[PDB]
Amino acid sequence: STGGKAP
Amino acid sequence: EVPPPGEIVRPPIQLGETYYAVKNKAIASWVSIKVIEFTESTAINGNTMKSYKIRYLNTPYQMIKTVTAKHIAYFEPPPVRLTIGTRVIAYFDGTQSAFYPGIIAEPLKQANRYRYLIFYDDGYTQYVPHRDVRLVCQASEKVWEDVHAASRDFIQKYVEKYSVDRPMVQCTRGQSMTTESNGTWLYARVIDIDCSLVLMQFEGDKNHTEWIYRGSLRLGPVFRETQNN
Repeated sequence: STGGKAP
Repeated sequence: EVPPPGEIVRPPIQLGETYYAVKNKAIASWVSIKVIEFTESTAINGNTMKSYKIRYLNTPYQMIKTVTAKHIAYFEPPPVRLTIGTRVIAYFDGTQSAFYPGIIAEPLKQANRYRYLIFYDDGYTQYVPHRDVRLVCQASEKVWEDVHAASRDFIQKYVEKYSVDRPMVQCTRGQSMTTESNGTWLYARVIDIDCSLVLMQFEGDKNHTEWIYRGSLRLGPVFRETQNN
């Protein structure tokens, strides 16, 4: 699971 | 130990030798393979485009695929230290444990306990020792062009417009910031700090924790500092 590196 | 600096060499892929390669999806796990066939195609213009027939090792039945050198990585860690922008596969254990594609975001140094900062293609980030990285067999001059379309624009700004003076959030455990998680801007608290990484815990769930790059625009203060220029 990850929300990325940028919005 | 810490490998010394030097030439980052990419020797040609050899027939019958062991490497890592994309299992199925390019941003997912890379696994053991044997190069069983070499394909070379040349056009009227001049470009000699190389392809490789790979046999996946340790399988229930024969699994063969045709891939480019951009989807293959060396079996052994390099004999020299790697620098920013280098295309690698880095071993993610996560306290499934496997090799995933990424970019070296920080070199080995005292300030980071001689660990590479990895920016994985899937958007995950971690500190990994030199022994847990493998160099990708070929790369584009513009390395973000090889990165999954998801993290491409971030890697491009980070690498192409690289600055050691880029906004980095200064924090202490117990501070709260607005933090972006899968499209939503949520309340998050600083739980731990590891050099360029900050462990954020989102207000919703205490089991929802994530290591975020302190220069990431997913942290409201960083996004705020970037808008003001």
